[PDB]
Amino acid sequence: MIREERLLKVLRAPHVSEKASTAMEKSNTIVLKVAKDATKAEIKAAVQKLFEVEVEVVNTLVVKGKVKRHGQRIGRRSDWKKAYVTLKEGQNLD
Amino acid sequence: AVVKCKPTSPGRRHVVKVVNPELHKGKPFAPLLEKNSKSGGRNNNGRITTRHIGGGHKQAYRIVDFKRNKDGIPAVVERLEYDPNRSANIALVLYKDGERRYILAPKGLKAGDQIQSGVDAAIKPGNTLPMRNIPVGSTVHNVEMKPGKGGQLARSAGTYVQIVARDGAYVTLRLRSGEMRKVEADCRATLGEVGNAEHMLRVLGKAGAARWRGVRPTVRGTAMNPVDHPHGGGEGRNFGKHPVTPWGVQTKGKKTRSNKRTDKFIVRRRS
Amino acid sequence: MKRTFQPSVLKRNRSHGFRARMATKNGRQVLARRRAKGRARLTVSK
RNA sequence: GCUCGCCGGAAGACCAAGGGUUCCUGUCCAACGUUAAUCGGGGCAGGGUGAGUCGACCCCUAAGGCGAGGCCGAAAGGCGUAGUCGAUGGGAAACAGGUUAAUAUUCCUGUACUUGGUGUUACUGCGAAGGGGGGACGGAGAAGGCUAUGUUGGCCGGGCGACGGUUGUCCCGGUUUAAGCGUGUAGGCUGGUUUUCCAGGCAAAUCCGGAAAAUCAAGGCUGAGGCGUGAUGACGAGGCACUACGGUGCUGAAGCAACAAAUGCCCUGCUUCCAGGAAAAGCCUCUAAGCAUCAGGUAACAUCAAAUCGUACCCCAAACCGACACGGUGGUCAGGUAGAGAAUACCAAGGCGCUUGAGAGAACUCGGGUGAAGGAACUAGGCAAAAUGGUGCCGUAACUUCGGGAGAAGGCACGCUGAUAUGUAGGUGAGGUCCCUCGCGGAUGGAGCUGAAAUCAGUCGAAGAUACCAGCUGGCUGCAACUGUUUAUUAAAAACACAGCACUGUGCAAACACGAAAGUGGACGUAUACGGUGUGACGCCUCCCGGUGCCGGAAGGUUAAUU
RNA sequence: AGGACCGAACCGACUAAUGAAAAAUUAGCGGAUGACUUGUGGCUGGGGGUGAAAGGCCAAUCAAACCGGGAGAUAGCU
Repeated sequence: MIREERLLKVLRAPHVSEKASTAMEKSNTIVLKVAKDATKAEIKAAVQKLFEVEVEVVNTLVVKGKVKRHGQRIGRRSDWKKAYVTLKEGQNLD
Repeated sequence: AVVKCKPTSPGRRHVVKVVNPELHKGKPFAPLLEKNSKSGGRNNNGRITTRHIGGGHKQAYRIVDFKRNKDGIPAVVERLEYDPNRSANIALVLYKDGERRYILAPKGLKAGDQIQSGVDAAIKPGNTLPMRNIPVGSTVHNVEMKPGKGGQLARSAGTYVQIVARDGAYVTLRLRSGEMRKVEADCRATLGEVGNAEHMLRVLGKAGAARWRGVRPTVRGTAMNPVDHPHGGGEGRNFGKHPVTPWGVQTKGKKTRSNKRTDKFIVRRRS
Repeated sequence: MKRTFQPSVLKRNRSHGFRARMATKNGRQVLARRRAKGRARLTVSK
């Protein structure tokens, strides 16, 4: 049982990319940005409540942040958690 | 028996094996085994404290019974076994109550022989009884110095001790060294000689054999530089000094016994 | 030619890492020294 | 894009470590790239790493570390018990195909497994910080059974030759398929089952151990591979539609047999040797306190569960360690022809041509080739080169520790074709036939397949171990017995070590060594042991105690603190 | 059987000629079942360690490591 507030705080954003689009169209899998602390079950619960849609499963991964250079100064981007959420057959998401 | 090996290679030429067929060809009695890791002759500080130790073969520790307390139960010898931990041979024995123990194999012992500890026990090889019960003039081995402690004298392959006298509460032993020593008459001892007497006839025959026995090579002090050893230095071969340890103490004769607590028990020093 | 530095992360940490420094007095003093200096990387710890 | 060339036990493929975006796409060429650069491991932007079963985490422990109390220590602190950490070792579970520009045992397709809960009905002794078993273990050797894999034939598809020939004993390609489940074989280990008792296993034990007694000779455990299923599937040479020339979608034959065969598996096996070969948990089992008709246990069935972190890329290197796009770096994979071979040569798969080129064709330098006549005259020195080089057979001295020396030396044969023998000796081994406690069985049988070595006859060359590969040999002699070790980076030796010898110490709280100490090593050893010193296989051997040491003695002289 | 033999890997480093290289190259060379070699982790600390002993090695540093401090040591010398 996950608290509603925590659920709301889990999901950061949808991830738009060619691979993501492909996953959406073919495998019925949405690619989300989520809280780095968010576990799989949590993510799933939040999907179910906040997008109102059945989940088969969640795969997660951690994206490491790129090192960049603004002018002369070096600086690193934040790491962030990606989640492939596979949605039950026939589940159409807005 | 001893066996001079044929010289099919140098390093095999001078080899003499000591082969006992009666030893157990098989894995030892595992319950009595336990782990025994190697030191390298280094203490808890991590420093080398005794030179020339190192390496050698992995060895298990057989749990030998030197205290020998199963009084009254007769035991029978199952087999003789190779112990890597000692110059003697060990004997796996079976008490009538079902317990097994390892003991020093005495001279005449073999499979099927019955042995017994206790005051009542019979005065025959392998039997163990207090030295007040043991007749004077007998050879014994695995001798306790303190009652109840466990045998400490005469454990090596072909040793034994002579009870020369029993004077009241003490008996006087003739140690293998030739030292005459008083010992409390209630201390325990095993009849007969310890077994593997032709152990001394073996000759290693090559450097590697010594290494197998965990012995690293020995460098002569005279071969060193002065900063290392008292004997070091000298252009060519020079040795113009009295022999000494690496720590400057005289070596060829100077006595080093300092124990004034046990002086009383030493009847006569060895010669 | 086998050069002196043959990196190994675990070995690095055990030898020089934060907890190692913490464990003993002298290490703690080293840490304090480095803090005083203003070091950004107090220890080898990544 | 077509040729050429190089690697191919790697200069290919996959990992660990280490690195940390170098990966992919677009874009730019100031700087970086030893030149140019449209290119890049460079700049900028965007994208990319998907796990119940892989790894970490986690349970267990080794060396070792920390260490409540504790012991010790001016202080700091040292050692260490109970404990707790510590892999490089032990511990549950997944395979095949398809897919991305870039991930995949992680996505998808199919087919599996695991171990937990929870709920069930069925039953009914469960229970540990404890007992027992197990886990659990060396080197070498030898085979036998296998597979990986390869070759040939068969089959299937395609072909009929840019130049003489090529419808055949011709040419090219393909002929693959997992875990799992069932079977329990080649083979290995062990005698089983029941009953009775017992000073043992810190207590108890129905368990282990030990005694007896009965009865049956088959009982159990283990075990590669094969076979069956998995699979009416997948994949499949290439054909056929579209084409952003990158590719996408449809389609799809055969898919067998024999032989050979590992260093891989059975094998943690067997045989043997001495130098005598981790631990703990998981796992099985036994009970104790307990509880007692509850819980707990096992039984299937249902459901839920498996979190977290890693997953890109390089990884014998241009990405790691070397200041560099400069030698070092552990593991796994191991095709063909020749060959003993993981050597060597040429090749496959795959990957590269080493990030300055173009000319010229002086000296001199480097690395190579050949050389009349001589053949060590060179030189400190045959340094370096040259030479030898294989298999089989013949043959082989002194001396010897009888093992050696010895590959001593020195010689002969060696290609191809035919015949012996349309392919032999051998190896393998199908049908058929017989037996049978019935199977992965046993006999007989020999088809087919493979296949040396030799002899005889012929034949070509200057040359047949034809290339690569591949000992120079002998004689006297010093030193060191020998195999070993050594000055990382001018010394590899006659130096060190060595087995052996001798002396000497040390009676165990050993001597000695590290430690203001506690303690630790010595050693879980005990004089057939340990320490120190010298000598240094083996053979024949091996006067002086005055000096300095050490050992013993203590009559006298001298002699501290103290008084 | 073997600190046995020939010989790749692997470990080394006797001869030779010659910065890509702060010790390498090529051609040869020794060992190659052992006193072998190697990965991972662990322990020994500076008058200390380790040393088959060369004063060798202890982070390209060794007849006393490196870092910081006494410290502006002292310098009848340049």
